[PDB]
Amino acid sequence: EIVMTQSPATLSLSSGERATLSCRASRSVSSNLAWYQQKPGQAPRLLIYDASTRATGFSARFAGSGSGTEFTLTISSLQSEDSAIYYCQQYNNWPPWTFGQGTKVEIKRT
Amino acid sequence: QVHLVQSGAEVKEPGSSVTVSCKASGGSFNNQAISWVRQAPGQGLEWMGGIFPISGTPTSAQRFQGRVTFTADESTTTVYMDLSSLRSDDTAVYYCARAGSDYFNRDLGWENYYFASWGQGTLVTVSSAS
Amino acid sequence: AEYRNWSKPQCDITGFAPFSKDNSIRLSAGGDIWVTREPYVSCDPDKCYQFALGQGTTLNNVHSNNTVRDRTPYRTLLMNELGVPFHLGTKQVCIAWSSSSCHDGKAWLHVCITGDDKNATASFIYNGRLVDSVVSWSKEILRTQESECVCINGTCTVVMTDGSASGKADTKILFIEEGKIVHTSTLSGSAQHVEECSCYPRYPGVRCVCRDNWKGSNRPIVDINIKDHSIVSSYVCSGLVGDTPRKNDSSSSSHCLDPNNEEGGHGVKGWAFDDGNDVWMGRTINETSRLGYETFKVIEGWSNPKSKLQINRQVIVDRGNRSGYSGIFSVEGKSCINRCFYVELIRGRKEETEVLWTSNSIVVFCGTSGTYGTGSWPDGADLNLMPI
Amino acid sequence: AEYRNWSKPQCDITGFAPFSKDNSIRLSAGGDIWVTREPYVSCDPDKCYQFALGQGTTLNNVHSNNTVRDRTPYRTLLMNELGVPFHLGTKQVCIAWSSSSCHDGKAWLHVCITGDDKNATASFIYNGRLVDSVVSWSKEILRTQESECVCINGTCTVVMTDGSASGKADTKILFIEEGKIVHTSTLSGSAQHVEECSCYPRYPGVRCVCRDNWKGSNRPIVDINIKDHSIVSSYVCSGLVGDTPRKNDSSSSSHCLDPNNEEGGHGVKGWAFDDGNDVWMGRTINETSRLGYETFKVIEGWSNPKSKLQINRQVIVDRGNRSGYSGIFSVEGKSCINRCFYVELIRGRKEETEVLWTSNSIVVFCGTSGTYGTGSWPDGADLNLMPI
Amino acid sequence: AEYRNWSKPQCDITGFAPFSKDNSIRLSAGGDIWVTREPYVSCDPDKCYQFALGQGTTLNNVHSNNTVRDRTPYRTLLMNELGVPFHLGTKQVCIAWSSSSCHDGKAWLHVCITGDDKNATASFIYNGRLVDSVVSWSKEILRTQESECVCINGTCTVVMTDGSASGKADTKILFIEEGKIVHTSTLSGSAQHVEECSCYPRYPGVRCVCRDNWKGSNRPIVDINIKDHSIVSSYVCSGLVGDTPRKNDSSSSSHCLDPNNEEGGHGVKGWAFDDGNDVWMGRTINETSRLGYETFKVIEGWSNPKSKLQINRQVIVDRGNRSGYSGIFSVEGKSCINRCFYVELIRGRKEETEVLWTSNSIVVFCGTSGTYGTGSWPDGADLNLMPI
Ligand SMILES: *[C@@H]1O[C@H](CO)[C@@H](O[C@@H]2O[C@H](CO)[C@@H](O[C@@H]3O[C@H](CO[C@H]4O[C@H](CO[C@H]5O[C@H](CO)[C@@H](O)[C@H](O)[C@@H]5O)[C@@H](O)[C@H](O[C@H]5O[C@H](CO)[C@@H](O)[C@H](O)[C@@H]5O)[C@@H]4O)[C@@H](O)[C@H](O[C@H]4O[C@H](CO)[C@@H](O)[C@H](O)[C@@H]4O[C@H]4O[C@H](CO)[C@@H](O)[C@H](O)[C@@H]4O)[C@@H]3O)[C@H](O)[C@H]2NC(C)=O)[C@H](O)[C@H]1NC(C)=O
Ligand SMILES: *[C@@H]1O[C@H](CO)[C@@H](O[C@@H]2O[C@H](CO)[C@@H](O[C@@H]3O[C@H](CO[C@H]4O[C@H](CO[C@H]5O[C@H](CO)[C@@H](O)[C@H](O)[C@@H]5O)[C@@H](O)[C@H](O[C@H]5O[C@H](CO)[C@@H](O)[C@H](O)[C@@H]5O)[C@@H]4O)[C@@H](O)[C@H](O[C@H]4O[C@H](CO)[C@@H](O)[C@H](O)[C@@H]4O[C@H]4O[C@H](CO)[C@@H](O)[C@H](O)[C@@H]4O)[C@@H]3O)[C@H](O)[C@H]2NC(C)=O)[C@H](O)[C@H]1NC(C)=O
Ligand SMILES: *[C@@H]1O[C@H](CO)[C@@H](O[C@@H]2O[C@H](CO)[C@@H](O[C@@H]3O[C@H](CO[C@H]4O[C@H](CO[C@H]5O[C@H](CO)[C@@H](O)[C@H](O)[C@@H]5O)[C@@H](O)[C@H](O[C@H]5O[C@H](CO)[C@@H](O)[C@H](O)[C@@H]5O)[C@@H]4O)[C@@H](O)[C@H](O[C@H]4O[C@H](CO)[C@@H](O)[C@H](O)[C@@H]4O[C@H]4O[C@H](CO)[C@@H](O)[C@H](O)[C@@H]4O)[C@@H]3O)[C@H](O)[C@H]2NC(C)=O)[C@H](O)[C@H]1NC(C)=O
Ligand SMILES: *[C@@H]1O[C@H](CO[C@@H]2O[C@@H](C)[C@@H](O)[C@@H](O)[C@@H]2O)[C@@H](O[C@@H]2O[C@H](CO)[C@@H](O[C@@H]3O[C@H](CO)[C@@H](O)[C@H](O)[C@@H]3O)[C@H](O)[C@H]2NC(C)=O)[C@H](O)[C@H]1NC(C)=O
Ligand SMILES: *[C@@H]1O[C@H](CO[C@@H]2O[C@@H](C)[C@@H](O)[C@@H](O)[C@@H]2O)[C@@H](O[C@@H]2O[C@H](CO)[C@@H](O[C@@H]3O[C@H](CO)[C@@H](O)[C@H](O)[C@@H]3O)[C@H](O)[C@H]2NC(C)=O)[C@H](O)[C@H]1NC(C)=O
Ligand SMILES: *[C@@H]1O[C@H](CO)[C@@H](O[C@@H]2O[C@H](CO)[C@@H](O[C@@H]3O[C@H](CO)[C@@H](O)[C@H](O)[C@@H]3O)[C@H](O)[C@H]2NC(C)=O)[C@H](O)[C@H]1NC(C)=O
Ligand SMILES: *[C@@H]1O[C@H](CO)[C@@H](O[C@@H]2O[C@H](CO)[C@@H](O[C@@H]3O[C@H](CO)[C@@H](O)[C@H](O)[C@@H]3O)[C@H](O)[C@H]2NC(C)=O)[C@H](O)[C@H]1NC(C)=O
Ligand SMILES: *[C@@H]1O[C@H](CO)[C@@H](O[C@@H]2O[C@H](CO)[C@@H](O[C@@H]3O[C@H](CO)[C@@H](O)[C@H](O)[C@@H]3O)[C@H](O)[C@H]2NC(C)=O)[C@H](O)[C@H]1NC(C)=O
Ligand SMILES: *[C@@H]1O[C@H](CO)[C@@H](O[C@@H]2O[C@H](CO)[C@@H](O)[C@H](O)[C@H]2NC(C)=O)[C@H](O)[C@H]1NC(C)=O
Ligand SMILES: *[C@@H]1O[C@H](CO)[C@@H](O[C@@H]2O[C@H](CO)[C@@H](O)[C@H](O)[C@H]2NC(C)=O)[C@H](O)[C@H]1NC(C)=O
Ligand SMILES: *[C@@H]1O[C@H](CO)[C@@H](O[C@@H]2O[C@H](CO)[C@@H](O)[C@H](O)[C@H]2NC(C)=O)[C@H](O)[C@H]1NC(C)=O
Ligand SMILES: *[C@@H]1O[C@H](CO)[C@@H](O[C@@H]2O[C@H](CO)[C@@H](O)[C@H](O)[C@H]2NC(C)=O)[C@H](O)[C@H]1NC(C)=O
Ligand SMILES: *[C@@H]1O[C@H](CO)[C@@H](O[C@@H]2O[C@H](CO)[C@@H](O)[C@H](O)[C@H]2NC(C)=O)[C@H](O)[C@H]1NC(C)=O
Ligand SMILES: [Ca+2]
Ligand SMILES: [Ca+2]
Ligand SMILES: [Ca+2]
Repeated sequence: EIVMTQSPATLSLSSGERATLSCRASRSVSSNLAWYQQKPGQAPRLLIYDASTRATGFSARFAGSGSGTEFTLTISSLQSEDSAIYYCQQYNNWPPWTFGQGTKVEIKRT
Repeated sequence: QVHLVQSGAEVKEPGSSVTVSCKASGGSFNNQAISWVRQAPGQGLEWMGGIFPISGTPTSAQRFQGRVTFTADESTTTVYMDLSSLRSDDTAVYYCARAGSDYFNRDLGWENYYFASWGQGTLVTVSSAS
Repeated sequence: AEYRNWSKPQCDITGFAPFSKDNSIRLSAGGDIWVTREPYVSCDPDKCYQFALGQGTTLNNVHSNNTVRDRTPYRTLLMNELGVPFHLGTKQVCIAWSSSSCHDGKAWLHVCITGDDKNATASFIYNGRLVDSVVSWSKEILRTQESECVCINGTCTVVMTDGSASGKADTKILFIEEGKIVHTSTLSGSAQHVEECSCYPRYPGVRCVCRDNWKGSNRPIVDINIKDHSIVSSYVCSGLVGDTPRKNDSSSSSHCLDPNNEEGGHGVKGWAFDDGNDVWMGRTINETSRLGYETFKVIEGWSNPKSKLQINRQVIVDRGNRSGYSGIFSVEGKSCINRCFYVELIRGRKEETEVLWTSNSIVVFCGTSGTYGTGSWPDGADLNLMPI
Repeated sequence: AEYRNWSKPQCDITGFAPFSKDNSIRLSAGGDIWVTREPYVSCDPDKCYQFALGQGTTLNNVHSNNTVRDRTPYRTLLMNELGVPFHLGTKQVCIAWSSSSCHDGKAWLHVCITGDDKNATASFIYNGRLVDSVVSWSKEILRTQESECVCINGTCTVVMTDGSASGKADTKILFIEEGKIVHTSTLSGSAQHVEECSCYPRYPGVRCVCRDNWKGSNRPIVDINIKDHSIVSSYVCSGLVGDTPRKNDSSSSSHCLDPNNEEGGHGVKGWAFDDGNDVWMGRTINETSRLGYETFKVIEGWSNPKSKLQINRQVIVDRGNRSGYSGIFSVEGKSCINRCFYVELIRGRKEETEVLWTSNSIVVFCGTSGTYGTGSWPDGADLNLMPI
Repeated sequence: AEYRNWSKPQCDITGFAPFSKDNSIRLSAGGDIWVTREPYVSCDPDKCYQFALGQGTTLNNVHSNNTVRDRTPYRTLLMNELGVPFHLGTKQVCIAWSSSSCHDGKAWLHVCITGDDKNATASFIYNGRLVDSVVSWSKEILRTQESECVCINGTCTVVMTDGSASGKADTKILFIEEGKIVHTSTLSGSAQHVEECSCYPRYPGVRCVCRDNWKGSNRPIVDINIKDHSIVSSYVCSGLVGDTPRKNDSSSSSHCLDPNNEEGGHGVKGWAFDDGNDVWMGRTINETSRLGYETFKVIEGWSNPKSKLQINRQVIVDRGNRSGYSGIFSVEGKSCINRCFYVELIRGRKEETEVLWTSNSIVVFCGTSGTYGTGSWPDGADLNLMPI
């Protein structure tokens, strides 16, 4: 029912710089939005919930933003371990709990 | 610690059924819903359904509503998921996960249905090969 | 006295005129008033009563916090004459987190549901005493109409559901005589989901319009036969659909037999009734939230699935003010049966975070063959000033 | 039971004796009492009831602020047995910012007005249910008696006005049977403005004394025929005039057919009744403000426009204490019809700025053929001490 | 009207379904509710009433302190329709620190006890007026049933005791007609101590199950003959015993004629009834404190003293929540007599030192021939937050 559109599809930047990811919902989800990180060969991990607050596993370098129909995630001073796929997910009152198609991050080293 | 532990990998022939299970290491099955999410090779995440361990209300995604069933036991502190009428396309990693949600309103529906913790993931593959 | 039969014709309705209002939340800021939700209205042969499911607490009380949950051990069915607010002298008629009531022409029947989510009990109370009981058949939140039942020649009928809200569920129609269950029929026809029905006498049978939480934004219809216990079902044909959420009137569609599959998931309790080929109905003014309330007639909307020709619109609550559940009730006149309706005016949590509680007021309207003007009758309480 | 006919002769009145008092503002300083204005009294065959238009709030409440406006969506008609103050258990009988009520000998009729200023609705509620409705004909504040209606042989009558307060207005007399409107007559005769009439049975007809906001300080009279629906009108002849403001008794004058054109603009609801050629009447003691209240008989004051010969004066409220609206009601005795009256005792804003609210008490008196003494029965509340 | 005779057969009970709950302590945190203990339920031919012994004070009041004592000059018998909480408008029917009530089919009888510990008086009040009185025969705390009396063909019966709680006492059965004492019988048979009996009609006689504070943890039985005033007594045979304290079910025993001498001292008011050779009964879930409440059937438990075969268990209050006194009442149906019971939910001092007061809520259940599920219905008040 509610469709989640995530962009860009792939992102690549060098270490020591800021990175930004975006997500859009086909209807307003009233801040019922979460973000996940999946490292290669492992189960996904919760990064942010209610579009605004970060889980115990992550530090001040990760920030959430937006409300209603458009949302944003920002990573500060990118590092080697950030090379992973990220997905947005809505949870507005009724099933199904649709995920975004995801964004892949790879690091533009020398 | 609380963390979830899943059953081992499986090969099944087409038209067969498969059982996957998930157990809490801490014995702490509070009423927070246990949900099943799958990941096909090189593809995005897909929610399939779930159940509240104590109050026992099950739920299923529309695409799987005829094919999947869920059940739970506080004694074994384990949730069991059965997937029927298997096909090659069902080859995927199946993860159990624990939701932030623990009550359902008849009128207003659910709240905080995001996945806080995940199991190891179980690879299930559907094939005729030995 | 004799049992009711409703064998008079329906009155020539031209629209709806104001009948009553409670002012419960405004009085609560300086008075001892009960916390409630899911109200309804029903009438004996002499006068009308207001019913509500209490939360076992008054509003200015420490027990008023977290009153948002629909099922707890403390909920009871409150009963008062229409217009008397729920003060500390109110009668509690049974233990219940879901219910239905009606008067057969000799005495009141109450259907009361309580217990564990996966093992609930339904109690049948008639003429003041418990006469029968039945247990959850699908072990998944047994529930009923949250509105009046209907009785003809002493036989009352009630719709009950067990099972999932987002998949196939088990719906049964129970036939009751002086509180004793005499028959049971399983749901039949093309309705795929049936919740919170609103029912009205349509002699010789009974007709109900319901909520579809699974796939329809169009409303299901159920017709019940009292002489042979047979059941049939379908959907409201009208191109202008009654559920919330729904698509806008510029793009919405409907089907006489199947769920329209447009914004189908979730819903709200409502009503509609037939007037030859036309349909009278009410709905929230907003398409994606329970804001405002409007009523209108749709030309051929009971038989033509492509019709969008509306007339006789009235605003009851304007688009800036909260609404909630709504339901029909019938009143017998000197020569015809009139149709009337009520609207729940919900205030507080989870939308209004200025307070810790959740509660409601009500407003009531009746069908008129005369003339009428315009207005808006919201709740009117100032949550910024009154107790948290 | 049978319909009322009032066919007994009028009792031999020598003055008025005390009958009841409510003490509402004194009780409000430590209790949950409703905020009200525009009260009135009416009686069924067995006992008397007090009515008032509530402001949808209790007095010690945040919603009691700014209760001065006469029209809001929250106003409802309150009803109690005479002597029981308006506590939280009081019944609300309809939504209304203007009203009238009467009992036909079988059941109550209530006439209730609400909606937008320029498109208001009037609802007719009889034996507990809505029976009829009608819409504003001049689109400028439809209004009625704020006092009891009168019924003979099942046919009730009510006076209704639409249009300007300071110019020509549209007045109609509606004839009602078991809540159904059966006939309508337009105002006729020499009365030029008609507001807030006070009416009494005068078998075989009905007689009403009213307020003229436009040009008269003398009161208009309207006579109503129940058998042929005919209407006639005139003014109270007495040289001692009943409206407020007015000229002093040393310089006031009147005319039997026309407004006297003395301090004509504005007015207050009042009463007067015939006693052969004499007239009994009540008025504020002060000529230019609603202070004190007195009653007296004027010799030949019903037929001689030059008479100023008064007798049998009584003070009801002394000149230092506030008064307000007042109106007549009739009570059937063992062999004659008695006349009784009530007085609204207004307190608070805009005159008394010690508080944020506006509200009233009441006092009630009945005609006696016996003897009586003296006293004063004001409101009695201390606004300097009680809640703001 | 005619006097009650209870000559219908007993209904086929399969267990108990929920009927009512009061929520008194939760409402008390924001409302004016009476302080009470020792409640009971009884019904006239049309509806049921709740009774309790008040402590002459509301809960949020300085007089609520030290409300633990059972005898004071201020205690009165409160009476309301079942479901209406004890608010300030409640009727006090007599002065009493112990009581019993019943309806004979024409009017209420109340038995009220008050006065000095060593010289108390019992007053018999029938149809609203005092008809008879009697004085303490053993000069050591005259006392009665704290539950309903039973009447057949106009003759009511009541059990009364005077003397020691930890030794031999004087127990008498009084026969009453329209409030007049007509006969008295002294206790006979093998029962050695008889306190707080719970009685039920068993046409042509009456049967009572009681508390033994001296030596039994098994309950005494008393059979009363209405036609010849003869008395006989014994004990409940069941190996599963009903008193508190008691030994665990793994080690408890009983005798059909004598006190079992197991944890005999002290006790609690309870009930049991015969169903052929089987017995239905209720008890605290805990063996040494008034925590939780359960009911069950014991196979042959009315005639076989070695039986421990239970079936049809229900939890009413779970083991973590307080209980108290409990007692049976009978309701007449269309073709059979049903059995129903109530449970006192005690809160506050001496166990719960968060508050200065002691008071109770109630819950009520009725026998069903249908089906039922599961749940728990505790008091639910938060003593950590509400007034001390
Ligand atoms: C004081 O109180 C009274 C009582 O409350 C108020 O009166 C009531 O006012 C409402 C206003 O909303 C009316 O409801 C509305 O009715 C119309 C349908 O009726 C009109 O159109 C009819 C069809 O007209 C076409 O066809 C004819 C030939 O048959 C042609 O001649 C025309 O040119 C047109 O092509 C027509 O038959 C009607 O005539 C009748 O009524 C009038 C009086 O109104 C009489 O003079 C006639 O003699 C005759 O009896 C009439 O002209 C609906 O269109 C309305 O719904 C639309 O508007 C809503 C907002 O107003 C909106 O929210 C809806 O979504 C909907 O709008 C959508 O649909 C429209 C088409 O339907 C689109 O054009 C639009 O873009 C959008 O897509 C509504 O149902 C009540 O009927 C009326 N009640 C009574 C009993 O009179 C009065 O307003 C108050 N006054 C004040 C100042 O407060
Ligand atoms: C205890 O309780 C009782 C009961 O409540 C109290 O008694 C009541 O007292 C009031 C006092 O105001 C009376 O009302 C007043 O009545 C007079 C008119 O009556 C007097 O004059 C009559 C006419 O006199 C002329 O004509 C006769 C011949 O017919 C000649 O003989 C005369 O000479 C005159 O020319 C006369 O008929 C009356 O007599 C009767 O009544 C008395 C008792 O009062 C008996 O003794 C007699 O036997 C006989 O039965 C009587 O003398 C009105 O004039 C009063 O109004 C004026 O006064 C008001 C204040 O008092 C004032 O505010 C008004 O504005 C008005 O004043 C104006 O008008 C005057 C002329 O009308 C002007 O002179 C004046 O300047 C001004 O312009 C008032 O209506 C009650 O009738 C009386 N009730 C009863 C039933 O008896 C008693 O007072 C209480 N006791 C105590 C201690 O408090
Ligand atoms: C939803 O709601 C419903 C309705 O409320 C719930 O159902 C109800 O569940 C309670 C559970 O407590 C039942 O009460 C219990 O009944 C049993 C006795 O009955 C059982 O045993 C019978 C005898 O069995 C022996 O003999 C047969 C041969 O005849 C052999 O085959 C056996 O192996 C045994 O040797 C047997 O006849 C009964 O069968 C009948 O009932 C069942 C349904 O229960 C049907 O399927 C059958 O068709 C048939 O009709 C039955 O199997 C008691 O033993 C229970 O008391 C013990 O347990 C308590 C806790 O549960 C405990 O606290 C007590 O102290 C007591 O325990 C002690 O005694 C035991 C032996 O009695 C010892 O083993 C133990 O160690 C200890 O010392 C209790 O009375 C209700 O009857 C049932 N009500 C109805 C109307 O069905 C349902 O549970 C709810 N569901 C959920 C999920 O909440
Ligand atoms: C008010 O009504 C009375 C009649 O009484 C009313 O109706 C009753 C059924 C009851 O409900 C009463 O409680 C109620 O007050 C009218 O009086 C009647 O008027 C008519 C016409 O003038 C008289 O008709 C005559 O009746 C005789 C037989 O009695 C015939 O032979 C004649 O040919 C003719 O029809 C009738 O006698 C008379 N009744 C009485 C008791 O006087 C009254 O006129 C009416 N008044 C108003 C102002 O509406
Ligand atoms: C209770 O009383 C009934 C009678 O009914 C009672 O009194 C009525 C006036 C009403 O107040 C009733 O509401 C109330 O219950 C007794 O029933 C009677 O039992 C006797 C003995 O079995 C029967 O005796 C026979 O009666 C016929 C005449 O009817 C004689 O010819 C015979 O010689 C013989 O005496 C009697 O028929 C019967 N009455 C009825 C109406 O059935 C009942 O015994 C008594 N029970 C108890 C426990 O006190
Ligand atoms: C449905 O129930 C109503 C009652 O609520 C039934 O109405 C009653 O019908 C009978 C037969 O027509 C009426 O009895 C007759 O009345 C006349 C006039 O008073 C009398 O002279 C005759 O001797 C006879 O008693 C009765 O008055 C009427 N009641 C009312 C209030 O109208 C009705 O028959 C039932 N409908 C169906 C379809 O069964
Ligand atoms: C206005 O209503 C009153 C009732 O409130 C009417 O008075 C009643 O009139 C009837 C018919 O004449 C009287 O009935 C008769 O009474 C006598 C004496 O008891 C009796 O012998 C006759 O057989 C018959 O029943 C009735 O008693 C009378 N009621 C009273 C209290 O006097 C009155 O007629 C109506 N007025 C008009 C103008 O119609
Ligand atoms: C106990 O009290 C009840 C009343 O509460 C008594 O029942 C009544 O008994 C009488 C005499 O048997 C019945 O009257 C008869 O009824 C039949 C059938 O309707 C009728 O054909 C006869 O002409 C006669 O009227 C009465 O109906 C009955 N009441 C009810 C409600 O059934 C009963 O007799 C008492 N029991 C004992 C043991 O005395
Ligand atoms: C009624 O619903 C349709 C479908 O959502 C609306 O059409 C869309 O309108 C928005 C702008 O409001 C555009 O961005 C989309 O491109 C439109 N969708 C399509 C498929 O064209 C329509 O605007 C709504 N009508 C009203 C009056 O609100
Ligand atoms: C329908 O109602 C919704 C929800 O009440 C309105 O959406 C809100 O609009 C305001 C601004 O006006 C925003 O601040 C909120 O964030 C919105 N809420 C949500 C949940 O999206 C909407 O404006 C109404 N639309 C119509 C056409 O009536
Ligand atoms: C009654 O009214 C008249 C008219 O207003 C008053 O007469 C005036 O009195 C004042 C003194 O108080 C004079 O200055 C005016 O000249 C008077 N006017 C006229 C036209 O002469 C009179 O005082 C009032 N009398 C009473 C008793 O109230
Ligand atoms: C039932 O009662 C018996 C008798 O008191 C209990 O047996 C005793 O248990 C305690 C421990 O709780 C031991 O220390 C004693 O030595 C036991 N005494 C005897 C005589 O054996 C028994 O444990 C109780 N069982 C249950 C289930 O409550
Ligand atoms: C029976 O009830 C008693 C008394 O209420 C329980 O005793 C309490 O036990 C806990 C530990 O489990 C202690 O911390 C409390 O101090 C005890 N309370 C009192 C007042 O002594 C007992 O646990 C219950 N036992 C069973 C088997 O039901
Ligand atoms: Ca829907
Ligand atoms: Ca004027
Ligand atoms: Ca004992």
